[PDB]
Amino acid sequence: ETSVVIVGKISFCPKDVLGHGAETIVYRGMFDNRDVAVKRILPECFSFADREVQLLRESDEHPNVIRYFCTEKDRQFQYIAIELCAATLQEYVEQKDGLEPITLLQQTTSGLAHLHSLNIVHRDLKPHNILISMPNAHGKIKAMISDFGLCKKLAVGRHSFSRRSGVPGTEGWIAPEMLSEDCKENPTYTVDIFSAGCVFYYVISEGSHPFGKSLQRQANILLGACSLDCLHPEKHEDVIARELIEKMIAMDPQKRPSAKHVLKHPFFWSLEKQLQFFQDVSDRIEKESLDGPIVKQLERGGRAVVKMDWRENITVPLQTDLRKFRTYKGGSVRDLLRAMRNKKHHYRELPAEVRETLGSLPDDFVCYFTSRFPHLLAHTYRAMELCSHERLFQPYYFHEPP
Amino acid sequence: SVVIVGKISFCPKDVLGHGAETIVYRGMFDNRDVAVKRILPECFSFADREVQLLRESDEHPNVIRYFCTEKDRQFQYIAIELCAATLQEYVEQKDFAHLGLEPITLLQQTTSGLAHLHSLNIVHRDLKPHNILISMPNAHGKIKAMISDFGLCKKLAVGRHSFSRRSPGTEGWIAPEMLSEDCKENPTYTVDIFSAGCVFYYVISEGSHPFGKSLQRQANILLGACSLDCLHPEKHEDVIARELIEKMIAMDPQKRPSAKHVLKHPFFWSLEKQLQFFQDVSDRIEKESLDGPIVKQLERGGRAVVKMDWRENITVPLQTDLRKFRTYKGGSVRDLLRAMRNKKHHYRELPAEVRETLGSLPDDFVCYFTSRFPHLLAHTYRAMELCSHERLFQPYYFHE
Ligand SMILES: Nc1ncnc2c(C(=O)Nc3c(Cl)ccc(NS(=O)(=O)N4CCCC4)c3F)cccc12
Ligand code: NA
Ligand code: NA
Repeated sequence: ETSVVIVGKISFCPKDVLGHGAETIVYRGMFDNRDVAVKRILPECFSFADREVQLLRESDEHPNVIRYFCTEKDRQFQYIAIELCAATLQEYVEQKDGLEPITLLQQTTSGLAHLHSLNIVHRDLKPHNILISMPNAHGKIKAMISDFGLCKKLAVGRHSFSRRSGVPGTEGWIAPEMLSEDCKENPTYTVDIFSAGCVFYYVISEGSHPFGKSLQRQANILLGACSLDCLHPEKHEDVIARELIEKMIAMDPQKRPSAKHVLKHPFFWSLEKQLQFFQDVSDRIEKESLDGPIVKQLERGGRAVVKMDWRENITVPLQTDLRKFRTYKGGSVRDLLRAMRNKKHHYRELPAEVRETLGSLPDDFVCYFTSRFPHLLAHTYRAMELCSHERLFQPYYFHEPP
Repeated sequence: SVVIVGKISFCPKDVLGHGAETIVYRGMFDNRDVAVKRILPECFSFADREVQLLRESDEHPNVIRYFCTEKDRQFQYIAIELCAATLQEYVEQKDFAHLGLEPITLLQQTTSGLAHLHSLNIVHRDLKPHNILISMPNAHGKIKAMISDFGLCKKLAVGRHSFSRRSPGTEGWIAPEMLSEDCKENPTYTVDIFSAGCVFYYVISEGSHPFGKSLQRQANILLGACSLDCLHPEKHEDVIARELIEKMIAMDPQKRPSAKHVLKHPFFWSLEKQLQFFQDVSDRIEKESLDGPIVKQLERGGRAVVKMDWRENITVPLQTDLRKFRTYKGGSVRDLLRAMRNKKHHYRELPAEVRETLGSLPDDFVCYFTSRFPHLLAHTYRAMELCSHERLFQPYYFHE
């Protein structure tokens, strides 16, 4: 048989190497009949390891933060046992190897939101540090934040920390305020949002980084020289994702959304929720004045969203079906929405050929319109910040708690 | 003193409770505060069961967390998460610190833990208030409910739905089919639903049990002699809860709903979602014929639900604002719903005193109608089972 090391409850074969984690090798192993990854730590890092561990313990469990099982000390080494995972997000993306990209980012973000709410800033969020679970008994996989080596629990009352309190991060993923010549403001929770923002693009672009190839990454970060050109400019899903990512990687940290703010963004909406947003908007503006601020804002830049005449950009059965009220102005955002609402509401009553083009409510119906009008949701989400304070629109927008 | 085994440590003075005639100490594991369960050689087979099954199912937030087992010369030790109290203390201890955990949410969490166990083919067999634990507060002062005590659990093999009634534990909360050899059907997952059903009634009645006081409980369960008399039959919230609980404690196991089905019941709906259900229903049936099977089902026994004429049982300002629509029939369930749909939609346009009588959307608005018409939801839910398969009605009903 091959070699096996046993240190109390922890056991592993040194041939079964899984990778590394900053610096210390990581082996596949066993603990309490659970499959676990096992990290061996040298004497010089004992002090650091214990501070990572305590922080992991003294911080509530969350499904998207990595489960810590046990540590066993030894005359030569220290041993940290955690959840065995299938891969890093890096390996997932690099190797192109069921699991939805958006759901992965959502789970990563919830893990981040959870840490921030415990006044923990991660400081080293990157594809290597986000682990992807083994499938559970029902086949389901999830993303999980790991590697708490640069973490900082900020004291109660503090909302920031010093740039120079440790290592700044991993070159390529470090927010500009950590390394810029002038420290105009101390870093806060928004360092992780910048990193997260870069991670998002990495996943969506299937391997690219907003600030370019590895060699010049950090220098471009300081210059603000990003390019999000893996995102199609006339594609709904990419338009939406560009809108979010741009804010997440903004040079001014105060302009970056909080982790909870990011989770409210249309990027993460189901198709049903998108359709429901369009309905609520339509209903809300049904008896609104064409010269009042809401419709002015909704029609500002509207010709481009509509593509001049929206009745020319739909399938023929719908063109035919929309010859009933000629009050639907083909160059109106309002009326386009108004028409969507009408054909969602009266869907059951519509001709069989018309229902065939649109597709079934809610998924295929909404995609019919978002596929054909790629700026419609992004434009409508922005304009209708005017009504964000209203009860109806509170699920779609983010507000700091009372 | 202080005892130490391997990684487990505890002071034997700090006793939290007792068990299989087993002791539970407050203690320590891997620098965590934990509960330490000490078990005798007699109950090692059932210590191995708990441990194995907690390792399979403790990822769920409402299942108790399992940390470590240490075997000894005389004893065995299981370290699990330390909890504040049991459900029994939460219900019966006077002026208990609820700490934001509402009854309905407690039961939703309990049931969600149960649905998790069932999806792993694990049947609990001993669910009762003593082993539904209330957590320690988290960093934001939130507490939660958790399932525990997995000694009597059972893992069924794949495509085994049923298990043999073995000779359990303590009486009071056990389904009839698990005790009486008189029953034709061997027990299944629905034994836990029965127990859950008694637990529901216990929580919302604030101490009472559908089959009576301790002495007569298990005898009443065999006889099928329940009483749900703490649920008032003309209060909305109690009519909804009664419909659910009657099904959960049914004498025929097959009639009891599964845990996922329970979680879909109106009992657990927000005020917003109840309103949304009324809106969807009204929209669904707007252009249905009055002689069709859906409206026929909706109007079957409708005069009682509407209190003969719903116009005579609403506030005066709403009466006036509805006189506009001449076609609304006072004896019609459909038109009551169409009236609710209409005024939700046109709410912001409505007159000041009509808005003021209805109350704000969605919560006060929906309660206006449910308070005055306590069978409306329960009736409409039952009736619109006809459209349960349709996509629109996916959030409201359960599809296997
Ligand atoms: N396929 C993989 N599965 C699991 N792990 C992997 C790793 C890894 O690095 N694992 C790992 C381990 Cl074994 C132990 C500690 C930490 N550090 S920690 O900060 O999470 N931490 C210390 C306080 C308690 C938690 C760690 F990140 C790297 C590559 C692949 C995998
Ligand atoms: Na976890
Ligand atoms: Na748990």
